[PDB]
Amino acid sequence: IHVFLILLNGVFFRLAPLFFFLPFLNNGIISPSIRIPVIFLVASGLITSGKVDIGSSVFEHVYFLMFKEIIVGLLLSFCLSLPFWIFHAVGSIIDNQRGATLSSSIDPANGVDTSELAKFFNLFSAVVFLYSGGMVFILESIQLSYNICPLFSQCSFRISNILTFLTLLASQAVILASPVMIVLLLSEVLLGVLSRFAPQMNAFSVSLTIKSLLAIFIIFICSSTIYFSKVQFFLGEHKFFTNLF
Amino acid sequence: LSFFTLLPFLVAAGTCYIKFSIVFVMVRNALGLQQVPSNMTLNGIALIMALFVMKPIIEAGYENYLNGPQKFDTISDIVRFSDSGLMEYKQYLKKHTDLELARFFQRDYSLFSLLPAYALSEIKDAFKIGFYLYLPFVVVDLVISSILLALGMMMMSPITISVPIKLVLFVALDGWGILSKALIEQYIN
Amino acid sequence: IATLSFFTLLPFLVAAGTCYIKFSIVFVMVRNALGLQQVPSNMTLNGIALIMALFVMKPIIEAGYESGLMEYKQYLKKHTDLELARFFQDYSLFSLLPAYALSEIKDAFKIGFYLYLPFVVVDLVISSILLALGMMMMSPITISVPIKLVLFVALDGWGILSKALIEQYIN
Amino acid sequence: ATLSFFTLLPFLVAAGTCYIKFSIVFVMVRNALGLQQVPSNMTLNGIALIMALFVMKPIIEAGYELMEYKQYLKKHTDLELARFFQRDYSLFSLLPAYALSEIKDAFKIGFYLYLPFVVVDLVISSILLALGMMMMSPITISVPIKLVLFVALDGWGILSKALIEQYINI
Amino acid sequence: ATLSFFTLLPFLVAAGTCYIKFSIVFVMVRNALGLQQVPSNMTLNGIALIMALFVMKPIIEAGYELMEYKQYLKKHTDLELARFFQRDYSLFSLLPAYALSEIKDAFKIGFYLYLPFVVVDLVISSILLALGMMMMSPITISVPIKLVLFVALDGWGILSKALIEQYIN
Amino acid sequence: ATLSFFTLLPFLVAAGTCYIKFSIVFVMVRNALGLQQVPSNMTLNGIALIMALFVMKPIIEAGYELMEYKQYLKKHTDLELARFFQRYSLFSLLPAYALSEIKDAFKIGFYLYLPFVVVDLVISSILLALGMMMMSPITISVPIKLVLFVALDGWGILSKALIEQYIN
Amino acid sequence: MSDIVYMGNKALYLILIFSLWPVGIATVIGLSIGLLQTVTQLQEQTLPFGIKLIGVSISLLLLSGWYGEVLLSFCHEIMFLIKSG
Amino acid sequence: MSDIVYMGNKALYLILIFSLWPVGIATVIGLSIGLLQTVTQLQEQTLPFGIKLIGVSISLLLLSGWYGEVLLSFCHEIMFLIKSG
Amino acid sequence: MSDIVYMGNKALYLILIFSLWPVGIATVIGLSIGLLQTVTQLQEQTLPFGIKLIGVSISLLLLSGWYGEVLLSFCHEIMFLIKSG
Amino acid sequence: MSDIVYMGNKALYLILIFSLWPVGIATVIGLSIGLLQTVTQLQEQTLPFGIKLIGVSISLLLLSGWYGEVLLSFCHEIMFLIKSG
Repeated sequence: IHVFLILLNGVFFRLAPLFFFLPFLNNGIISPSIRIPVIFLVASGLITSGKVDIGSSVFEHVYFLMFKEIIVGLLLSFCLSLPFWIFHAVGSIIDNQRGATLSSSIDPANGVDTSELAKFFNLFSAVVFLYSGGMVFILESIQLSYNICPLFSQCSFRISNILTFLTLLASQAVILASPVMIVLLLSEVLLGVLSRFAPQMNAFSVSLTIKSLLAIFIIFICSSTIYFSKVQFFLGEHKFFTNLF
Repeated sequence: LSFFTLLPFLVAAGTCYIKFSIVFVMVRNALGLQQVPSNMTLNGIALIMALFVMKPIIEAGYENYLNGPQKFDTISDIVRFSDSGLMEYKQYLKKHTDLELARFFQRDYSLFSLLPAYALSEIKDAFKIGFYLYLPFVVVDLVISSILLALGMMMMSPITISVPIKLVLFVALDGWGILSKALIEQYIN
Repeated sequence: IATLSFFTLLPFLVAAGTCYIKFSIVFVMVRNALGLQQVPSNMTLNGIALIMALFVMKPIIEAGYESGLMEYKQYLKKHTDLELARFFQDYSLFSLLPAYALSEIKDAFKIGFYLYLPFVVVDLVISSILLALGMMMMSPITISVPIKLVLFVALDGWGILSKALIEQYIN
Repeated sequence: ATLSFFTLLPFLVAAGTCYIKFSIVFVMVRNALGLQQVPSNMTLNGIALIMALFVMKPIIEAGYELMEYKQYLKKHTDLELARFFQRDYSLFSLLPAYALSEIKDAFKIGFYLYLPFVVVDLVISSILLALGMMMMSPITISVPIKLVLFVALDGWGILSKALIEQYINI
Repeated sequence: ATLSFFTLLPFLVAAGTCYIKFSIVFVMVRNALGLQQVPSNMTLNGIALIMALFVMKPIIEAGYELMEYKQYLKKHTDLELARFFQRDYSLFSLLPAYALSEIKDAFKIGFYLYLPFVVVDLVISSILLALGMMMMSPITISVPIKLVLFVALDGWGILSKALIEQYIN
Repeated sequence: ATLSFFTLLPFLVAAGTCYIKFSIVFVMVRNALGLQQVPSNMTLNGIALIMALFVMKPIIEAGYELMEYKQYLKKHTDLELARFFQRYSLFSLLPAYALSEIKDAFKIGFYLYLPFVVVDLVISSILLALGMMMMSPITISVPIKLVLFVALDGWGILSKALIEQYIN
Repeated sequence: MSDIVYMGNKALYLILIFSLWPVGIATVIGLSIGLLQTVTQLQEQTLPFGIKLIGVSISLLLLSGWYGEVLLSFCHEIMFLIKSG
Repeated sequence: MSDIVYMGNKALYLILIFSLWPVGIATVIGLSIGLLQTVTQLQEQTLPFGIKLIGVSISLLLLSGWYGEVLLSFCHEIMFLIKSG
Repeated sequence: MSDIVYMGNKALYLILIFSLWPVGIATVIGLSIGLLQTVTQLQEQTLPFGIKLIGVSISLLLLSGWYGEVLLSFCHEIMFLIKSG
Repeated sequence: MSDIVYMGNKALYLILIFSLWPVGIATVIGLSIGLLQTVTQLQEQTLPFGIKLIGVSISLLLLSGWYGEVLLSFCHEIMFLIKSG
């Protein structure tokens, strides 16, 4: 047992960035005495189920495949955690719409950074993902990453598709927010009309009062657009991450 | 100094520790309390509770460890001890691991190919339960935020004010007692 | 491996089985009560709580240092809930640790809610008198900390708090 | 001496590589929209991290298999500022000069794009005051108009496509 | 067991030395001046540790030769609160009383110097509401005035001279 | 004794080196511009650490074989403040140096924190004179507070004027 | 995953049914005394927090018992969902 | 848990008592100087803050002794309850 | 705790004194230009910041020494209270 | 701190100097059409803002060179003082 562990760190530093920013294995929700043994169990389960490929490899390659796997395993983490980062987006552009974290939208020092509705959506979508083939899909996505550039390959990955990532994450977030956001703006423009026809009121306070509750009411009568983006995302991460490399 | 150090965590990975040591950590993050039920405290409470759950597994496996004879210190004999020397923790693993995730660590199961499947199954299940616990602490959190923005005051954060209400909701619930009872009755019937 | 496998688990047995729980959930909640997020410096409060827990555990430590402890066992059946120690079941040691730990977490949250509360009253008062005055945009965390400290030094503060919190264990 | 290896590696990637240029421009676009959370800080510090590691990929692959990295420093450092620290070159007298050159260029290129957002903010505020009403906050109206006009202008795609082409041939 | 020697030594420093008195006061000065990030919190832990180790220096090298540190503890411990943790003196009966007395004293000396900054914050808030506007947060405008009121005081020099003369005659 | 040193290596860096002088200033420049998130505080720790270790280079590369370190402390300590801790030994040069550079870094930061709030109040003044009140001038004031900083050669002349006190 | 949808819509219903009463009283009082800052000219954007604060007090202190019991009878239902499978 | 209920209702009572006086004086001065912003033209929202600021000093520097004592007589009783089990 | 009570009372006194001048000058200049909202057509809720902005500056640019000196000599008094007991 | 007296009082000087013109042109042209809000029937606060946005801008487009040579020279003075202690 000397060659057993040189294959073990190469799977560690591919899968340890998969737990960092995957918001049901790290929002500070598992202890740092759990991350290291959970990865040393999952990695030991992967390299005895035969889900690797020989590179016939030593004499310059201890820290050399370190920086390799971080450029690969992060790319596995990023297209795998796209929906949660939409819902953690779609919480924010709902509660910064109604003014929850509008305290820190002026002086970002002593107010709200990680708010109270975005954490609710970020756990709720993690649960809805996690029932519907949660850890199976992630772990076969790890073997799909192993199908392309296992741990000894060159990983000369295609460029211009990880640069459209963040506009994908913005486009889906604004489109998915669109039933909530435009009615809040219709309400606030209508109350601006009311402030024009009565130029003495506090339009800001009266705007906040109705415009928080109306947002939480519109999130309630949705019932439809919560789960069915993840079949799209199943086919998506089978397609995108295949054509990223 | 890793196998000298992380072996009390590798062994305590995939017994029952994960199942508690997320949920308590997910109850602390649910109350708005960012640090105060200290991490080195809650990872101790979860450890002693999980070792209580594992004690009738541990001594009755140590009986099979002790009578033996079980010549050791090689690869094949420890694999033989993992099935024909334990025989009841493996049934404990088969009880709580998914019939669709333990098949992933394969090519009538063994032992070493269920511990990652068991660890991820408990991360899955503990995250389910921790979301159900998080779920009535955001009704109070969003009610306080809504009636606090509705009462003019926007700049003051509800993280300061909600914690008395998120604890008068929680100690009157009986709190860690009814939670730990309802969470340990899954493992001790 | 025994000289590190017994040392790695030992902070968990101090912060899980001793009286440390009862202080480490209170004092770090005193800090978050005042609005101060960092300044009493968690490295420090986990030292105050640890030496004050070692002061309580000291007649247990030197007695058991000489079925081995048996005064720690009798210590556990004094702050454990009676209707919760019957759920984790003569008695033992390790069937008595988790009932004690859960009992002190529940009692420490009750103590913490008692003292988190005479500060949120003055926090909401400063916010109300600072909105009705008009100055809506300024955060009252700047103004509220002097009043939440003059309200706490006039209490005599940490002295009478640790007195009233250690009288349950030493009397 | 591998304790100083992993510890000083965030203090070398965020200080000596191209992570400065992206970690400032991205978080400067986010703060311009008013919405300072919806791309997360953990999100932007992952996009900028892989966008910096892909630029550092041929440099590390050529160097560890340091003269290639010094060519990368000398190409992008201001010569008017690198000569001050040398009072050819050495390595360690360029990383402060390179880091300050990238911070100055980051604020320069970030300010060149921060400007069409404040003019649409002033457009929204001016058309709100021109329609009588004044006593309403136009930040909350302007923020989704600063989103849906930024997403439909292809946004981060047209941004970061020419923010790494300054450092690579794509 | 040199690890249990060493894993408690930060608890002996932050609990039994004079590190409490500076690690509360300095770290509260950062919170006092509005900007709660600026002197790089680990920096203030550095300054407070080197100053507390300076104060403990005639106990540190005079311990490597023990009835010279408890006599330090008896000087700054409360008279009546050390008697509560008693029932001469002993060891493991003063460090709680010493630590609680210096936390109380640190909050007192902290509230003394916290106070001439909330007055200038409320002054700036009042002149900024009286100047028509409401929406601009005065945390921005407060910080340069809260620093011109601090640097012109001689600042950290006169503060640490006022704060360390209690422990050195 | 090999883990008794790395537990105090960052304390000697952030308390005894030139790091203080930069890590107060640049973090204050981030807070000065009104954009108090974007230069990514670990980045500023990186810039300040490499720029401080550049000054420490003739001290470390002559100290690996200390006397020039004590000379470095005696050069950058106030006359009117080293006398107090003196009432030679290493532990009495450290706190006077650390407090001297905290006071000097707050002075240097105050000199530069000041030409930004004047343009902040200019933008607030022209915003209220132009009718509008409910819109905060933070978002509108950021680009002007930064174009005032780019046209000052950015961070170049700032770091030159901040490091020339240490390289004669 | 029916339990998640039912608990999530029940939480978003409890937020609405709790926050409908005091936020509704707050916006009725704010809009109404804004209408008294119309034709009887009393143009001050400093008034209504003096009156909204009492309504949100009275409509909470009258109703804080109910805020307990359903939200406690809610919190036990969830407990059954973790005494189940 | 009835002690928790009594302490919580006493806290809501102390918030409402301590914010009846100065918020009430502030809104009474605001409404009463809005009465001078009636037919006697004073249509500027500046003079209320010039006078409300002194009121919530005068109703707060005269009265803060009482704000001490009851709020300290509260803070001892809580300490009494944690002198118990 | 008479030192603490004296420092707190002097703090409220310094708030009231240091804000009595510029708020008073601001509202006097505002009401003085509001006397031109008589029969002369000057109904604008935008004009007085055109003058009030100079007034708050003039009673502070000409008065920054006083705002210095006592508020600096106050900061020495506190220092005395922490140099002594 | 004697140079801080000179640098600090020059900060309030530039608040007076650099904001005299753009507020002043705003309170002249905004008062010029405010003088067209006299007996001339143009009672709007809608068209006397689009003339004020363009009224400030001509005093902000042409006069912006006065903001350049001396506010940088004010910052070149500051950069010269910090080369000393």
